[PDB]
Amino acid sequence: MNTLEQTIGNTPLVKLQRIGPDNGSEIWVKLEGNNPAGSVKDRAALSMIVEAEKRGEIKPGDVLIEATSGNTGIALAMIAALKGYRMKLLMPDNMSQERRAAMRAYGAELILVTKEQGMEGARDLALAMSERGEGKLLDQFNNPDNPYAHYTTTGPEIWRQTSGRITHFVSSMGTTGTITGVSRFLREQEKPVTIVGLQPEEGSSIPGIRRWPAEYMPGIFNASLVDEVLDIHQNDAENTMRELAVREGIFCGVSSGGAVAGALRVARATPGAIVVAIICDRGDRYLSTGVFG
Amino acid sequence: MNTLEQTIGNTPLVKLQRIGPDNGSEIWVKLEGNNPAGSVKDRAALSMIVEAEKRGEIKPGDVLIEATSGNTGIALAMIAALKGYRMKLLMPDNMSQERRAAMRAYGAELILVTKEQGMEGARDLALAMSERGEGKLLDQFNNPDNPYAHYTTTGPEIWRQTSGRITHFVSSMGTTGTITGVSRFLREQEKPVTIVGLQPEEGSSIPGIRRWPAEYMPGIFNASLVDEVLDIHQNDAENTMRELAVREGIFCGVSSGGAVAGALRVARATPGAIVVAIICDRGDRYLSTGVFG
Ligand SMILES: *Cc1c(COP(=O)(O)O)cnc(C)c1O
Ligand SMILES: *Cc1c(COP(=O)(O)O)cnc(C)c1O
Repeated sequence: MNTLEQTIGNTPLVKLQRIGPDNGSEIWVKLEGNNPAGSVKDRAALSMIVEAEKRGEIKPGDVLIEATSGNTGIALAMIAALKGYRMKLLMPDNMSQERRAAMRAYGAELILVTKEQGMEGARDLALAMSERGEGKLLDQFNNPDNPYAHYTTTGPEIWRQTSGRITHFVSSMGTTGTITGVSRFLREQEKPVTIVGLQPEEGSSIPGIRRWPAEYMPGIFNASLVDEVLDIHQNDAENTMRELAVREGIFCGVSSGGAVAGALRVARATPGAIVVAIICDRGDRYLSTGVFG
Repeated sequence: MNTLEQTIGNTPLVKLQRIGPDNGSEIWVKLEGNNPAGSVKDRAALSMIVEAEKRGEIKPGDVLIEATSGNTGIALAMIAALKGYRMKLLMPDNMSQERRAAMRAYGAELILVTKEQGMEGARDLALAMSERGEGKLLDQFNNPDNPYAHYTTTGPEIWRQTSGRITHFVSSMGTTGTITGVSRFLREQEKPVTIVGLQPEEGSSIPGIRRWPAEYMPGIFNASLVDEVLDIHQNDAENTMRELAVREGIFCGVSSGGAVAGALRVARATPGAIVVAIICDRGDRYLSTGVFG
C-alpha cells in the first residue's frame, strides 16, 4: 500500500570499508535503524500484530498490552498509532522522561509499576490483564510471530542481498527472534551458513539484550538453530560502536557495536568469510546516555 | 557500490491516512529522516563534497570547514567520516552537550567561538580560516551544489513517486536548497505545479529554519521559483508535529510539523490537490527539548 507500513523492512545491507582484517573476508551490516521507528523491533511489532489480525484475535480499536520500554515499546506504540490500536505499555516507574517520551509521542498509554516490582512485576501485571480480558498480550519472548517476521522478511532479504554468498550470520540476542527467524530461513538453503549469536559477558551491560540464565532462554529460542554463542564485553561493544561512527560513518547503538565486534572476531578467524551482522538501531537515542560523549 | 553512501536519497513518499480534509485532496510526505544521519541535509552534504571532488578542489584527507551545529553539521560530519575527510565545524559555545555529541560521534572537530561572537562570529571565523588556507569552506547558504542535490535526486524522485500527479509542493525553508532544487526540476515539467515555501511567523522559533530578512535571502534562493510563501506559527508547527506521531505514527521534527501544517492549509483551500510536503528529519533528536513528551 501507500502507507508508512510499507517502509518497514527491506533495510539496506552495506559493506564496511575500513574496519576488519585484510584477509579476504567481508563484513556487511544490515541497517535495521532504517525502519520507521528506528530499530529492528518494527519488524516483530508489525508481525505480531498483523498475524493476530489474520487470526481474528484483534481488530483496530482493540487494546494491546506488553511489558517493555525500549525499542519494543517504541515499535509497538508506532504500529499501534499507524494501524489504529490502543497500546498499553507496562514498565517500572524509574524510566527517564526521554525514555518514556519516545513511547508517549505515539500516543501509547504507559502503565507504571514500582521500581521494586521492576520489569518482572510489569510482565506479571501485563499477564494478569490479558487473562482478565483487558487486552491482547503480545509477549515478545514467546510469540512465534516475532521470529516469523525475520523468517519471512529479514532472512530472505539478506540471502537476496548477498546473492547467497553469506557464510556467517551474526546477531546480538535479545528476544532471539531475529537470530531464530533468520536462521530458520538460512537452514533451508543448500549452502551451509554458520549462525553466531552474541550475549553480554557476565557483568556487562548492553542495552537491548541481556545474558539469559543458561536454562532460562526466551521461549522462541531454539538452540539447534544457533551454531555458536559468543560473549561480548560491554566495553568492547561500546568501542566498536564509536569506531563505526568515526571510521565508517555508521552511527548505531551499543548492541550494534557488539554485533560488529563479533563479526570482526569471525572475520579475523576465517579468511574469506562473508559475514553479515545485524545493526539493531541508530545511535540517536543513545546520545543522552553519554556512551558517545 | 555497496557503501552507506548509496543509502542517501530515494526516501519513501507516503500518504497521510487520517489528518487532512475529506475533499478529494491527498497529502503525501517525503521522509527525509530516512537518510543515513537522519535528515534532509545528508543530500546537500553529499552533493557539496562530491561535486567539489569532481572539480579537483578536494580529496580524501583534506580539511572541510563550515559554521553550523544542526543537521548540516551532523550530515557533514557523517559524510566526512564516510568519505575520509577531516571535518571542522564552527559554532558559539552555547551548544548543549547532546547537540555537540551528535557531531563529535562522527569524529568531527568542533571549534568554538564565544556566545558574544555567536553564529555570525562563527561564520566569520570559518571564512577567515578558509582564506588563510586552513580548509575548504562549504557555505551551505551560497553553494550551488546544495540545490543541485535536490534538482537531481529529490525532485526527480517526487515526480516519479507521485507518477506526475503532484499539484503542490510544500517546503519549510532554511538554506532554501530543497525548495529551490525541487522547484527547478518541477518547472521543467509540462504540467504546472504550485511551489509553496514556509517560513516562521515573526517571533516564532522553529529549529532548522529561520525567518529571513526580506531582502537578505540566502544566495542560492531564486524568488521566481517559489509561487507562495506562507508563515507558520511555532505553536501550530509543534502541534501538527505531535499530531503526526499520534494519528499517523510518523515521528518527525518541528519544521516537519510546520510543513504538514502548511500542506493542510493548501489541501483545505484546494479540493483535489495532490500535495507533497518534505518531512525533514525524525523526532529523535528533539525528545530532549521537551517539544514532545
Ligand atoms: C531487540 C534488540 C536486539 C535483539 O534483537 P532480537 O530479535 O530481539 O534478538 C538487540 N539490540 C537492540 C537495541 C534491540 O532493541
Ligand atoms: C535545513 C533544514 C530545513 C530546511 O531545508 P533547506 O533545504 O535548507 O531549505 C528544514 N528543517 C530542518 C530540520 C533542517 O535541517
